[PDB]
Amino acid sequence: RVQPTESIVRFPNITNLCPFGEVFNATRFASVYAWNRKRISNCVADYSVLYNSASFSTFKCYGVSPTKLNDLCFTNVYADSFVIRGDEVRQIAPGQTGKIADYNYKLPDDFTGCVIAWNSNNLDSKNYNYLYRKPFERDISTPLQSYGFQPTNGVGYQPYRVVVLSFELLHAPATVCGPKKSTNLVKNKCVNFNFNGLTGTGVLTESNKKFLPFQQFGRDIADTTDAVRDPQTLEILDITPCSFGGVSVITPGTNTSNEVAVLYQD
Amino acid sequence: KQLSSNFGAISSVLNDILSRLDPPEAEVQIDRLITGRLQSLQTYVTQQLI
Amino acid sequence: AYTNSFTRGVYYPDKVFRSSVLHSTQDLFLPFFSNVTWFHAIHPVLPFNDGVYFASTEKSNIIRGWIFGTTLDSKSLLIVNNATNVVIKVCEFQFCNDPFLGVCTFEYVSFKNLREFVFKNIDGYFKIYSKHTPINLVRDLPQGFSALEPLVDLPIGINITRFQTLLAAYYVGYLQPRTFLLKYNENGTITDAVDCALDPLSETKCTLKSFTVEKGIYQTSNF
Repeated sequence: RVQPTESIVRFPNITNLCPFGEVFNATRFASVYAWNRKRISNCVADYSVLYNSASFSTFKCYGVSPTKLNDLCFTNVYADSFVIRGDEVRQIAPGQTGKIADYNYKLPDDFTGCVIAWNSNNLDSKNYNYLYRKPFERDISTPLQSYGFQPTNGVGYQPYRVVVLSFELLHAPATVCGPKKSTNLVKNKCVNFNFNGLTGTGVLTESNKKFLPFQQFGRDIADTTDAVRDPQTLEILDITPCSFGGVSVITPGTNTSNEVAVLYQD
Repeated sequence: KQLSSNFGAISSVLNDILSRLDPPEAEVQIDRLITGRLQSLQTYVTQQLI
Repeated sequence: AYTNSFTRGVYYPDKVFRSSVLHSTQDLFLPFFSNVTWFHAIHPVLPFNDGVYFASTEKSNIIRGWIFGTTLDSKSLLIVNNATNVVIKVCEFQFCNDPFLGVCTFEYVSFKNLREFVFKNIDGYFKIYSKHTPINLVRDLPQGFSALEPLVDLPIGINITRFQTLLAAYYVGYLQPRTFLLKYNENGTITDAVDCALDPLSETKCTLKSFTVEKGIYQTSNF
């Protein structure tokens, strides 16, 4: 195998720090039946800040890993903000049922994302503002029972603020990227390229392919990325694989000599 | 085309599993992929010999 | 009235380029030769169901947008194409009994013509496929094929069972979960399609993964 001569980290020219301060340090949270979904787009989002914060009571990534969260760039990120009872923390998972899981907030089975929650007993409890009763069904029609949140109650009766960081997967030009330093794009070398999480190894050549403008990367018959579009330069680059072949040693036998001839295959 | 089959993995792309997941789950998904591709290859080699 | 849908209603199922490959896919599509309903506006609230095919042969672009939703009055989507700007709001606007045009979680500011649209929502993500082509026909939908491409996707989170077209006739269809074998050309554009459940010729074409089926007997499905 021709070994990769270099590596390419390629991310688009976005420098925006991502607003998690209005999400996790919010002065008000929604109820579980009227949950606040906030669209997050076009930002350099560092999720290691959320992962290294010890103020969070739980951290459950399912489709990805929190160490790999900064290594991937997402298309669309939605933060399901709701204030729920801490006993129903375990209902925020794929394939469950409950008072919040089956009525107030249904979460999909094939869910790719992370769920972060923390106690808000010193913030929301004093209170009956937060009420409860298909995926992502926000039914707000009124039949609605309120939460009895008080700070002198038990741990299972303490108010907990839950943010469900759902991530739409990469089938498109992505916009919500992580803190990755972009590199210069070397052409006609076997490189370990990285186009917003589309890692791989091959020879990057210029191509005459005409993408549609809503398409990030082309694909092949073998479900492999045949071509990409550079997120900083609107050009269509093929990925030719590195030249590989078997090794076949021609030997006349050790009874005659130790001199061998190496035939490479095709 | 049998490269594109997931065999229950989150993707049929190996690099996506390696870049998304920690190895304690990624090894399980990769194990499913090796099982599926190895079964497909053994079926192919059997057809090849016959 | 009613019109023949012919071969139309095929969009791009994903944002992934393909070229010179007979890709077979499954999504909510308007079926081939379906019975789409003819509406005219010379001399109405329609259902949404599961996906809507739309087509409008506009001689002068009288039709400028739609209202979606369940109740469609102050309790819903709205597209307004005034002058040369497509102004879209999702507000609970106080609409009329017969809403017309004279001569708030989102806000966007931008017969001779055939403007085709595909409206559907998948878990609240309102994916819209669209394609505008010039035509020369005053009668009905012309016999032809042109793919539609996704331009707008909105995570609205709004249940929609009814819709109404505001204003140049228009035609309303409904998408169905049918398997579709698409043919991409050398240039990567959809030029030909086969529904895998229309008729046993197209079922044979979907089974053999070819747009050309030769002489013989071919097992296709299970009665």
